[PDB]
Amino acid sequence: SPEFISNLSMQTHAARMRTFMYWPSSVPVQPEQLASAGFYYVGRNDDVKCFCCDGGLRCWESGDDPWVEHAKWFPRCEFLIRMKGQEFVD
Amino acid sequence: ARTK
Ligand SMILES: [Zn+2]
Repeated sequence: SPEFISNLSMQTHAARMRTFMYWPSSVPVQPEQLASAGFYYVGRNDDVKCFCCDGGLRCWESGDDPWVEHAKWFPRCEFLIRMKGQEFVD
Repeated sequence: ARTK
């Protein structure tokens, strides 16, 4: 768990997975990929947010990798760096 | 994916 937290209620993988209960199954990215990469569903469209950095992303397409998208849009996220390392984030 |  990172020092910095934007949504303490979503600190656990289990809480983040729980938000995907009503995730549209037509979206081509799996809930476990998103939750593992720090993301939870905010309940509208395919909108998600990271529990650590509060970074928000939508319009998930086939082939999107949540870790790669996390590092390109929110490269200074503390959770991202603790999980994947400085070396993974361009 | 894009930012909101
Ligand atoms: Zn983040």
